[PDB]
This record gives sequence, C-alpha cells and structure tokens, in this order.
Amino acid sequence: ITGRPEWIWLALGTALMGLGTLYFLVKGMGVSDPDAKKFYAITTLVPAIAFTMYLSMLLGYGLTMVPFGGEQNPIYWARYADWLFTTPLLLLDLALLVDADQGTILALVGADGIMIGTGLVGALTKVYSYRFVWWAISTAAMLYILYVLFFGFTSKAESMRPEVASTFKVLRNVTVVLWSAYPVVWLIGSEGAGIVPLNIETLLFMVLDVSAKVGFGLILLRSRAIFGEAE
Amino acid sequence: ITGRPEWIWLALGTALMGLGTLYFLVKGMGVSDPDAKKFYAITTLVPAIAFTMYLSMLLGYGLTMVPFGGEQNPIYWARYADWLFTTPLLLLDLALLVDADQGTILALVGADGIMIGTGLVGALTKVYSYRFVWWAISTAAMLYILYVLFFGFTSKAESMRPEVASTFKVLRNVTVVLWSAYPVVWLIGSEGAGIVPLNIETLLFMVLDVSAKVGFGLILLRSRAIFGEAE
Amino acid sequence: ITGRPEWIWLALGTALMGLGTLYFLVKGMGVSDPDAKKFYAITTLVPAIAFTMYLSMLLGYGLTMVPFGGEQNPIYWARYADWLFTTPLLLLDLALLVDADQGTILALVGADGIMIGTGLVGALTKVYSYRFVWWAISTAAMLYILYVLFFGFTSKAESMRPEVASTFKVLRNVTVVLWSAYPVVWLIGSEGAGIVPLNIETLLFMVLDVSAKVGFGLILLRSRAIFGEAE
Ligand SMILES: CC(C)CCC[C@@H](C)CCC[C@@H](C)CCC[C@@H](C)CCOC[C@@H](CO)OCC[C@H](C)CCC[C@H](C)CCC[C@H](C)CCCC(C)C
Ligand SMILES: CC(C)CCC[C@@H](C)CCC[C@@H](C)CCC[C@@H](C)CCOC[C@@H](CO)OCC[C@H](C)CCC[C@H](C)CCC[C@H](C)CCCC(C)C
Ligand SMILES: CC(C)CCC[C@@H](C)CCC[C@@H](C)CCC[C@@H](C)CCOC[C@@H](CO)OCC[C@H](C)CCC[C@H](C)CCC[C@H](C)CCCC(C)C
Ligand SMILES: *C/C=C(C)/C=C/C=C(C)/C=C/C1=C(C)CCCC1(C)C
Ligand SMILES: *C/C=C(C)/C=C/C=C(C)/C=C/C1=C(C)CCCC1(C)C
Ligand SMILES: *C/C=C(C)/C=C/C=C(C)/C=C/C1=C(C)CCCC1(C)C
Ligand SMILES: CCCCCCCCCCCCCCC
Ligand SMILES: CCCCCCCCCCCCCCC
Ligand SMILES: CCCCCCCCCCCCCCC
Ligand SMILES: CCCCCCCCCCCCCCC
Ligand SMILES: CCCCCCCCCCCCCCC
Ligand SMILES: CCCCCCCCCCCCCCC
Ligand SMILES: CCCCCCCCCCCCCC
Ligand SMILES: CCCCCCCCCCCCCC
Ligand SMILES: CCCCCCCCCCCCC
Ligand SMILES: CCCCCCCCCCCCC
Ligand SMILES: CCCCCCCCCCCCC
Ligand SMILES: CCCCCCCCCCC
Ligand SMILES: CCCCCCCCCCC
Ligand SMILES: CCCCCCCCCCC
Ligand SMILES: CCCCCCCCCC
Ligand SMILES: CCCCCCCCCC
Ligand SMILES: CCCCCCCCCC
Ligand SMILES: CCCCCCCCC
Ligand SMILES: CCCCCCCCC
Ligand SMILES: CCCCCCCCC
Ligand SMILES: CCCCCCCC
Ligand SMILES: CCCCCCCC
Ligand SMILES: CCCCCCCC
Ligand SMILES: CCCCCCCC
Ligand SMILES: CCCCCCCC
Ligand SMILES: CCCCCCCC
Ligand SMILES: CCCCCCCC
Repeated sequence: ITGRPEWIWLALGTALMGLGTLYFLVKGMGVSDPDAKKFYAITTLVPAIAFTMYLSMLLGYGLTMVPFGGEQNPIYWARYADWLFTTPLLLLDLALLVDADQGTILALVGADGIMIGTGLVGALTKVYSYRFVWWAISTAAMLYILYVLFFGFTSKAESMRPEVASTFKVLRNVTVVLWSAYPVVWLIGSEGAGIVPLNIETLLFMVLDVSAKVGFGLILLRSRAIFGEAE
Repeated sequence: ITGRPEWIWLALGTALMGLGTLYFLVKGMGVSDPDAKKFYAITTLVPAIAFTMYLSMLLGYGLTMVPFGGEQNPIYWARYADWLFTTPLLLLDLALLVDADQGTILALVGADGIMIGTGLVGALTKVYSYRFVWWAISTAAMLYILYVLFFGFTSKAESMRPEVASTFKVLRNVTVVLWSAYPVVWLIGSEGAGIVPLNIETLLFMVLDVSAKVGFGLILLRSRAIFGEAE
Repeated sequence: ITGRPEWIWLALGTALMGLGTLYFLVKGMGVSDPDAKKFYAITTLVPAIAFTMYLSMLLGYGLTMVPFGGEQNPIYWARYADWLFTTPLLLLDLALLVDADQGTILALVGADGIMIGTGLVGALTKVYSYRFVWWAISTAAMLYILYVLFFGFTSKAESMRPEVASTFKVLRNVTVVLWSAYPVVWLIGSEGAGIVPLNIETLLFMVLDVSAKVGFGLILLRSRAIFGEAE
C-alpha cells in the first residue's frame, strides 16, 4: 500500500466515504415519509458505492497499467466503475426533486452513461492522440447534461413549492461547478497531458468526490424539500 | 486504421450513426408533449450509443483476437456492447407504443439480454463446436421475442388508436425482418462457419444496423402516434 | 469437461435449471391477469439466467485461475454474473408481493449489488488476507438486506390480504435460511479457507441455487397471492 505516494489520499477518501455512509444511514433511520425515503435511499447508496471503490484503489485492486507515450502508466480504472453508478444516482436526486418527466430522466441517465463510458475508453486507449478524441466526446455529453439542468429543470423548479425550488437551485449550482472540474483534472493529469503528477491528481479527485457526494448529500438531506407537504 | 480492409464500412457506419443522432437531436428540440419526449429520448440514444461503438471499432479498440480453428480470429466485441443497450431500447419504443404491461416489458428485456449475452459468449468461445451451442440458445431467445411481438402486442395494438396501430404494425414488420438477418450473418461470417469474409460481413452488419436504428427512428418520429390525443 | 471432478454437479445444475425454466414457461402460458404476469416474468427469468451460467461453467468458459497461497486456484467467476442479476430479481418478487415503496426497493437492490460486487472482488483478489476483508463487507450488505426483509416488510405484509401475508412469510423464511448459507460455503470453500474441496463446494452451491430459485418459484407461482382480488 504505502509504496504508492498517493496512498494517503486514497485512505482519506475511503474513511470520509465510509463515515458519510454511516451518518446518512443513521440519520435515515427515523424516516417514514415515502417521499423522504426515496431521497435517503438514493443519497446513502452514493457514498457506499464510492467507499468500496476507494477501498479497491487503496488495496491495489482497482489499478492497472496502460502503455502509452512509451511508458507503463498507472491508471485507476475503479474510478469509472464508481462514477458509472453514482453519477446517475446523483442526477436522479435532482430530477425527482423537480418531478421531472420520464423522457427527460432517460435522456440524462443515457447521456451520463455515454459520458462515463467514453471516459473509460479514453483512459484505457493505447494510442496517445486518440485518448483526447474520447475526452472530447465525453465532454460533449457532459455539456448536454449541464444544458438540461439549466434550460429544462430550472424552469420546472420555479413552478414548484418554494423550498424545493430554492434547494434545487443550490444543488444545481454545486453540481455544475464541481462536475465541470473533473474533465479538467483528467486532461492535465496522468490520464491526459501528464502536467500534474498522479499523487496531486489523486488529491484533487478526492476533494471533488467528497464534496460532490457527501457535501451534496448533507445539503439535500437537511432540506425540507424531501418531505411531502403534510399537516 | 486503413490496414484493415473493413475500415471503409466502419467509417461509413460511424458517419451515418453520428448524422442520425444529430438529426434526431435537432428534430426533438421543439417538442413539449411528455409522451413524445419519451420516444425522442429513447430513439435518439440508440444511434448515439451505436456511434460510439462504431468509432471504437474504427480506431481498433473494440477488436480482439480469439484462437479457434488453429487461427487467431479477429472478433469485434464492441458490437455486443452496442447491442446490449440499443436492442432493449428499441423494444421499449415498441412496447410503449402499444402501452404494454410491465410484466411483458420485463420478459422482453430479459430475453433480449440473454440473446445478446449468449451471443457474446459464443463469439469469445475457443472450442469451435461450442460456439454454435451458444448461437442456438441465443436464437431461441430471439424467437421468443419475435413470438411476443406477434402474438401479444399485435392484438394489443388493434384495441388502440388507429394511428398507433398502423405505425406499430409497420415498425413490427421492419423489426422482425431485420433482426432475423443478424443470426444468419453471424453463422456464415467470421464468428461462425467463415464462409463470408470479414470485410463483407462488416458491410452487412452496417446496412442492418443503420436500417434497424436510423431507418426505424425516421419512421417512428415522423408518426403522429407518439403524441397524445390533444385538441 | 469430465476432466474436472465437479463436472457432475455442474451438469445436474444445468439440467435442473433448464427443466425449471421450461415448467414455469409452460405454466405461465395460460395467464392474463396483469399482476400475475409480473410474477411469472420475474420468476421465469431467474432459472433461465442461471441455466446459461451453469452451462458456461460446465463447458469451462466461466472458470479462471487466480494465484494466491502460492497456487493457481480455480475460481468459477460465472457464479457472480448469475447472482448479479438473479438475486435482485428474487428480491423484487418479495417486494412486489408486499407492495413495498420505491425507496425501499432501491435500497434493497443497491445493497444487493454491493453484496455481489464485493464478493466478486474478494474472489479475484490475489492478496490472501484481503479476500476476507471483501467477504466481511459483502456479509454486512447481506445483513442489511435480511434486516429489511424482517423489520420493514413483515410489518407491511400483515396489513395486506391474508393470502399474500402467509405466502410472503413462507418465502421470507426460505430466503433468509438459504441465502445465509452462501457466505458460509464461500468462507470454508476454495474461495476462502480451503477446508472443503471444490467438488463438494460445487455440490453445495448447486443444492442452494436450485432450492433458492426453482423451489422458491414453485411456492410462489402456486399461490393465489400473485393474482389480484377479482370476482
Ligand atoms: C443507456 C446507457 C446506460 C447507455 C450506456 C452508454 C455506453 C454504451 C457508452 C459506451 C460504453 C462502452 C465503452 C463500455 C466498454 C467497457 C469496457 C471498457 C470493458 C473492458 O474492456 C475493454 C478491453 C480492455 O481494455 O477489453 C478487452 C477485450 C475483452 C475480450 C472484452 C470482452 C468483454 C466486453 C467488454 C463485453 C461488453 C460488456 C459491456 C460493455 C458491459 C457494460 C460496461 C459499462 C462500462 C457500460
Ligand atoms: C435481466 C437481463 C438483463 C439478464 C441478462 C442476461 C445475462 C445473464 C445473459 C448472460 C450474460 C453473461 C454471459 C455475460 C458475460 C460477460 C463476459 C463476456 C465479460 C468478459 O469476460 C469473459 C472472459 C473472457 O472471455 O473473462 C475472463 C475472466 C475474467 C476474470 C472475468 C471476471 C469478470 C466477470 C465478467 C464479472 C461479471 C460481470 C457481469 C457479467 C457484467 C455484465 C456484462 C453484460 C455482458 C451482461
Ligand atoms: C446500484 C447498484 C447496482 C450499485 C452496484 C454496486 C457496485 C458498485 C459494487 C462494486 C462493483 C465492482 C467491484 C465491480 C467490479 C467488476 C470487475 C470485477 C470486472 C473485472 O475486472 C477486474 C479486474 C481483473 O480482476 O480487471 C482488470 C483490469 C481491467 C482493465 C478492468 C477495466 C474494465 C472495468 C471493470 C470497467 C468497469 C465496468 C463496471 C464495473 C461494469 C459493472 C460490473 C458489475 C460486476 C457491477
Ligand atoms: C462522485 C463523482 C462524480 C460526481 C464524478 C463526476 C465525473 C465527471 C463529471 C467526469 C467527467 C469526464 C469528462 C467530462 C471527460 C473526461 C473524463 C471524465 C470521465 C473525467
Ligand atoms: C441495432 C442493432 C440491432 C437491432 C441488433 C440486433 C441483433 C440481433 C437480433 C442478434 C442476434 C444474434 C443471434 C440471434 C444469435 C447469433 C448472435 C447474435 C447476437 C448476432
Ligand atoms: C440464486 C442465487 C442466490 C440466491 C445467491 C445468493 C448469494 C449470496 C446471498 C451470496 C453471498 C455472499 C456473501 C454474503 C459474502 C461472501 C460472498 C457471497 C457473494 C457468496
Ligand atoms: C480544476 C482544478 C485544476 C487546477 C490544478 C492546479 C494544480 C496546481 C498544483 C501544482 C502543480 C504541480 C506541478 C509541479 C509538480
Ligand atoms: C451536523 C452536520 C455534520 C455531520 C457530520 C458529517 C460527517 C461526515 C463527513 C463530512 C465531511 C465532508 C463534508 C463536505 C466538505
Ligand atoms: C441475410 C443475408 C445473408 C446473405 C449473404 C450474401 C453474401 C453474398 C456475398 C458473396 C459471398 C462472398 C464469398 C466469396 C468471397
Ligand atoms: C427528411 C427525412 C430525411 C432526413 C435526413 C436523415 C439523414 C440521416 C441519415 C439517414 C440515412 C439512412 C436512412 C435509412 C436507410
Ligand atoms: C452451510 C453448510 C456448510 C456445511 C459444510 C459441511 C461439509 C461437510 C462435508 C465433509 C467435509 C469434507 C472434508 C474432508 C474432505
Ligand atoms: C407439480 C409440481 C412439480 C412440477 C415439476 C417441477 C420440475 C422442476 C424441477 C424441480 C426440482 C427441484 C425442486 C426443488 C427441490
Ligand atoms: C449503466 C448503468 C446505469 C444504471 C445506473 C443505476 C441508476 C439507474 C437510474 C434509473 C432512473 C430511472 C429511469 C426511469
Ligand atoms: C447491477 C445490476 C442490477 C440490475 C438487476 C436487474 C433487476 C433490476 C430490478 C429493478 C427494480 C426496480 C427499481 C425501481
Ligand atoms: C452549455 C450549457 C451551459 C451550462 C454549462 C456550463 C459549461 C461549463 C464549462 C465546463 C468546461 C469543461 C471543459
Ligand atoms: C415463432 C414466432 C413466429 C415469428 C418469428 C419468425 C421467425 C423468423 C425466423 C428467423 C430465422 C433465424 C435463424
Ligand atoms: C440482523 C438482522 C436479523 C436477521 C438476520 C439473520 C442473521 C443470520 C446470520 C447469517 C450468518 C452469515 C455469516
Ligand atoms: C497528441 C495531441 C494530438 C491532438 C489531438 C486533439 C484532439 C482533440 C479533439 C477535440 C475536437
Ligand atoms: C463443428 C460442428 C459441430 C456441430 C454442432 C452443432 C450444434 C448446433 C446445436 C443446435 C441444436
Ligand atoms: C490470513 C488471515 C488474516 C485474517 C484477516 C481477517 C479479516 C476479517 C475482517 C472481519 C472484520
Ligand atoms: C468507519 C471508519 C472507516 C475507516 C477505514 C478505512 C480507512 C483506511 C485506514 C488504513
Ligand atoms: C458529423 C460527421 C461525423 C463524421 C466523423 C466520423 C467519420 C470518420 C471519418 C474518418
Ligand atoms: C431440457 C434438458 C436440458 C439438459 C441439457 C443440459 C444437461 C447437460 C448434459 C451433458
Ligand atoms: C460543496 C461544499 C459542501 C459544503 C457541505 C456543508 C453543508 C452543511 C449543511
Ligand atoms: C427499413 C428501411 C427504412 C427506410 C427509411 C426511410 C423512412 C423515410 C420516412
Ligand atoms: C426450499 C425447499 C423448497 C421445496 C419445493 C417444493 C415446493 C412444492 C410446492
Ligand atoms: C456516525 C454516527 C452518527 C451519530 C448520530 C448522528 C445524529 C443522528
Ligand atoms: C446561491 C447558492 C450558491 C451555491 C454555489 C456554491 C458553489 C460551490
Ligand atoms: C458555471 C461555473 C463553471 C465553473 C468551472 C470551474 C472549472 C474548474
Ligand atoms: C405493411 C408495411 C410493410 C413493411 C415491411 C418492410 C420490410 C422491409
Ligand atoms: C418474417 C419474414 C422473415 C424474413 C427473414 C429474412 C432473413 C434474411
Ligand atoms: C412457516 C414456514 C416455514 C418455512 C421454513 C422452511 C425452511 C427451509
Ligand atoms: C434464521 C435462521 C438462520 C439459519 C442459518 C443457517 C446457516 C447455515
């Protein structure tokens, strides 16, 4: 484990995702509202999945070597197995908050799968220049997601209860800022141009992951928007 | 790329799926009917997924070598990753058109997963004679799907609006004819008996894919069956 | 095939899953109740999936070698591909029986995916002591599932029709007893401590699989709880 300088950030990430999972699990014990139960189930699964994948990276299972640039490059593939399941769950939290229609939910989840799937292909591609073709396709899929979150959901939240509109607006802004950083870290990190070393890259993804999952969840599950209007 | 004679058909397929995706995306911009939005989302995702997998084959990522018959045989595995997601989406288009019940939808999607999954196992199997055992199981799963589309959905469409009944009947006939060709191309192509060479096999799958996805989508999204009855 | 002593139990399992699939398929022909159709579709898919994965193990495709303990250990990975899809389908049978809320269904299916996913990682892990870390995480996920089936569903079934309450109680008890045996067989078998040899381990999993899928299905599909109350 300790033979890799980035191990400290993988261990911290593992701990923070595990602690986040347990807090949400305990906090959700005393909840019977069927609407609130939906948000607790979605939001608790997110850091639980991330916990297992951070642990796999810490123990060395989620790491492979990819030859490109005449070098064997360490690629943590477990990140994409994490994101494949956690990013659509996070979008479902937002879509259920605004009572989005089914067709829009399917478009979001499908574009998200394309985003993560093409990012994985780009991470494992051995022809250096082709890695950035996949990065560009994946980034186009992300821009579609961000467009929908702004010019489809925002207008839908305003016609909703005030507390669900204000909570959505906050979580929307958090998501757009944090998610946009991921393609940048990829491009300048060891998967892309190799400007930033792997140990610093790992620290950046850990800060982003914890903020986008645990921080996101703390804002959502403390809001009254997750409960139905009741007397 | 150009070192493979089949590259021209992979490049054409990539272009036609990309163009198809963009047309459906633009055409769906001016749509607010929640029913129509469902069909546009399903139908636009189909060629978008196929685009990415054709590109992976063009660039050489979606290709592996499988030893059988005393030879290293080029097997494009990316086809099955495509079909795993696009064939159930196409069946969902048909099932939603006739307002099929949930139990029937699950049976269709499950049989479809078995069809594609066993076809993938057959494509990667190293014992030559066993490849055709998997082909037979996969073909049995397809025949179940075709039976349901005829002796379960057809009777359901007649009790529906006339425009949804006539549109379903057309898309049903297109699907049964085109899908039935796939097991035949597999059997006589490089995955099976090896009668037809890979470059011709690739041309045939490209014609079938574009027809079953883009051609299918053009018929559906030009129909009024996708809109609810409104004044 | 016959070069492996466990082949006899893989062949028996294949036959019993295939026969089970055909019986459920025939029995479900004469069913039009939309509620009953749901249970028949879920319950017939379970042994059909298991059939294909037992066949892959029989023919040698679903087997790999994992080095640990200074030895190349035969690991049947196809079991986890089976369980990944069949265990959530079995939980869906139970959840639909008691009309569970959506949030609870998602929590069950998500915990089940974590259970199977971490068990697969543990089966393929090359550092011997780490294999049991994954076993423990997977077992914690199972205990969560069992808790929900007892202290969330049981109370919900009592407020239901008497026949659905008594049928659920029976299937609940069958599930908790049979599922609990799996982590024990893993721990003492070739994936874990290696006390029980592989051929005996394979026999035990076959008895458990057939009972948990075909036996489970025979109890459910003979009950009147799967039909709506009708005159
Ligand atoms: C509606 C939305 C959900 C739609 C989703 C969008 C999606 C279509 C976007 C594209 C996804 C696609 C790129 C997934 C590729 C997975 C692949 C990286 C797995 C590893 O295989 C890659 C190479 C080794 O580098 O295999 C070496 C050769 C091996 C012999 C490969 C044989 C196994 C194949 C991988 C079998 C295909 C399985 C499916 C891809 C499983 C789904 C994986 C997940 C990442 C989507
Ligand atoms: C309700 C419906 C959706 C049900 C679906 C029906 C489905 C059950 C039908 C059978 C599907 C099954 C054959 C999928 C097999 C995937 C497999 C080809 C992936 C590549 O692995 C094959 C060998 C190399 O040749 O791995 C070499 C050895 C490696 C060490 C393998 C270890 C990884 C395992 C593959 C882990 C299992 C992952 C799941 C199979 C992922 C789903 C893939 C998709 C193709 C279903
Ligand atoms: C809501 C719920 C459904 C959530 C589900 C819970 C889930 C997150 C729990 C953890 C699942 C995770 C451990 C799955 C790992 C699959 C992995 C074993 C496949 C084989 O790859 C392992 C190594 C060889 O030993 O690959 C060698 C290196 C290769 C180069 C690997 C590159 C391919 C990657 C495997 C791509 C990721 C694909 C996804 C993991 C596909 C889903 C598989 C299924 C088992 C979940
Ligand atoms: C909890 C994890 C989250 C919210 C991860 C989000 C990840 C992304 C938005 C990743 C995007 C990428 C691109 C847009 C292209 C480059 C490759 C990716 C996958 C890093
Ligand atoms: C857009 C792609 C489509 C509609 C693909 C359809 C593919 C099939 C219907 C494939 C069927 C197969 C068999 C029936 C057995 C032989 C292997 C397959 C997977 C080619
Ligand atoms: C039809 C198959 C069924 C119902 C299989 C159930 C399997 C389990 C409940 C497996 C549980 C495991 C653990 C709890 C940890 C050890 C590894 C597993 C996956 C065997
Ligand atoms: C979206 C965030 C990207 C900003 C990356 C900042 C990295 C600064 C760290 C110093 C770079 C290390 C280079 C010298 C080793
Ligand atoms: C009462 C609110 C705080 C509860 C404690 C939460 C502990 C989980 C770890 C959170 C750290 C990361 C927060 C986002 C920066
Ligand atoms: C379902 C369509 C299958 C028909 C295949 C027709 C192939 C004819 C092309 C000529 C065969 C090439 C053999 C000589 C190289
Ligand atoms: C107005 C209808 C035609 C629009 C142009 C569609 C261009 C997408 C490519 C379609 C070619 C394949 C059609 C099926 C044979
Ligand atoms: C949950 C069931 C686990 C019980 C396992 C009993 C196995 C007894 C078979 C004899 C053990 C073989 C050891 C000598 C070869
Ligand atoms: C009339 C009920 C029996 C029908 C025959 C079922 C045959 C399928 C194989 C069942 C054997 C396994 C039963 C569970 C132990
Ligand atoms: C490729 C993996 C995608 C599945 C991720 C799991 C979450 C799915 C959310 C589905 C939302 C409901 C759509 C109607
Ligand atoms: C990782 C694979 C999980 C999917 C298994 C297929 C069954 C899914 C059941 C979904 C139940 C409905 C949830 C609302
Ligand atoms: C185009 C939709 C408007 C909202 C999206 C904001 C774009 C942020 C740019 C992200 C940069 C990634 C490289
Ligand atoms: C048996 C259901 C009737 C409709 C299915 C038509 C069968 C077409 C044969 C396909 C040939 C594939 C080898
Ligand atoms: C803790 C929830 C109560 C019901 C679960 C029964 C636990 C059975 C123990 C299984 C042993 C697996 C190692
Ligand atoms: C080795 C660098 C080659 C540059 C390729 C950049 C491709 C980016 C595509 C974005 C449209
Ligand atoms: C090398 C050819 C061996 C023939 C096997 C055919 C199997 C087909 C099974 C269809 C029932
Ligand atoms: C080689 C045996 C090492 C023992 C590790 C046991 C780990 C079990 C963790 C359960 C909390
Ligand atoms: C609940 C605390 C979980 C912390 C265990 C993971 C941290 C790795 C320490 C080496
Ligand atoms: C929108 C046009 C997309 C065409 C790019 C793919 C074709 C491959 C050319 C080499
Ligand atoms: C319907 C009977 C299915 C039996 C075939 C599988 C058994 C393997 C025999 C070698
Ligand atoms: C993106 C930063 C999240 C901050 C988490 C703190 C929330 C406390 C309510
Ligand atoms: C299967 C052939 C499809 C033909 C596509 C043309 C549709 C234009 C309306
Ligand atoms: C767990 C044992 C199941 C027994 C199956 C027999 C059911 C006949 C109704
Ligand atoms: C990490 C355990 C949390 C302790 C309870 C927090 C207040 C519900
Ligand atoms: C109005 C809410 C602002 C939230 C933005 C937070 C950016 C990290
Ligand atoms: C909408 C604000 C985008 C912020 C992008 C930050 C990328 C590091
Ligand atoms: C009555 C519609 C006929 C459609 C059949 C088209 C076959 C390619
Ligand atoms: C229902 C007509 C079937 C046509 C099969 C064509 C196979 C090449
Ligand atoms: C009251 C029903 C008892 C069922 C338990 C069966 C254990 C195999
Ligand atoms: C609730 C009874 C548990 C039985 C466990 C059996 C494990 C072999």
